[PDB]
Amino acid sequence: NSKDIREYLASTFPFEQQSTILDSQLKFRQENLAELKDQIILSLNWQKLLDYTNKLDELSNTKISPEEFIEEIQKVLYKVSKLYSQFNLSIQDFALQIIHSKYKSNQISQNDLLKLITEDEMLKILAKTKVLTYKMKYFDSASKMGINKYISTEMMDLDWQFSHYKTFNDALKKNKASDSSYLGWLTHGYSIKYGLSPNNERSMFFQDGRKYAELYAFSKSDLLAKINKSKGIFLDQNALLDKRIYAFHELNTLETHFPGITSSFTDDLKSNYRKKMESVSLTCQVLQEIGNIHRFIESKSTEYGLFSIPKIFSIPIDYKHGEKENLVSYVDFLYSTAHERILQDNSINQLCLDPLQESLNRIKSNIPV
Repeated sequence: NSKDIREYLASTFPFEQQSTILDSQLKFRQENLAELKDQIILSLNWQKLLDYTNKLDELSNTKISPEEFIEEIQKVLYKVSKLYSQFNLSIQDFALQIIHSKYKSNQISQNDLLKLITEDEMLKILAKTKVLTYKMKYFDSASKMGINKYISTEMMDLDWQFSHYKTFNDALKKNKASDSSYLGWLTHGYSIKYGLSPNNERSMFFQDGRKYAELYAFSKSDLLAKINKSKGIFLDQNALLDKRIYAFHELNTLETHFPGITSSFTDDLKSNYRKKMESVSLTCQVLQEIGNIHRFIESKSTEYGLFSIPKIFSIPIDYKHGEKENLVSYVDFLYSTAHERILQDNSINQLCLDPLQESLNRIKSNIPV
């Protein structure tokens, strides 16, 4: 029974701002912008960054015409050292969070949102900003916990800091699902480009305009040869982990955004391909949720990346009564759900049971500490 954990997650920050596998903001954002503005002023090229921050502050609290908001946000998004690039990326993510809140606060209609987000230049910004912001905020955390190989482009928008991306993707899907599929294709290509999915060989499906065209042409019907080669590597129990996981992420994106492209009825029946794909996908989802718990425990400065939690809204240092117990119920229910649902076999354990066991060993040793 999970009534106590379900209630705790529905009331406690940041678990309240996201969903969980167990189920199956304006003032917060205004303060983050102020902290970013504070840093820009201290750093003062840099002058333009301060104009953008002031512009984002002006757009978020002053109520204008849906039409006026569209042209102003577009100008910032289209105009936009390591510190400079990080701040520039932070501005881009804030501009997208502001479009999201305008849509949620009914300041812009479904049509005004789509006028913005169905543009090719906006879709590339949605794809690139999500990938880079996730990398900036969680890549070092994921690397220390040894879960970085399991970062999945398809799971990113399930995280509490990436909620605005899910709203954009659902709006695109409902309007014209092929735009959401093109966005998915763009996003994974950027995961490959910016070191989230490392492979020695160039992608057979992403980061090439001609490859989106081949995928589109086939979906409106040697591409089968490329898919079979990727399926072969994923199913190969003797292939290097890095190769198998890269093949898993490419196939996962292919299946999520071009449903049916990776299916082969007779072959899949023999290899147990669907169940294996489902198990690895479940492993990535659980590992992301474990990472979020780890960063939370370590907060009791932010553990959630650059301009994530302002000082005023920081996670309380001590546990509220029953919190330690709720967190262990959450950790235990995640691994009990994972272990009941995953396929346990020598041909797949390397990608599911093994990483799950190692993460469980890591979190449970650090639990009393």
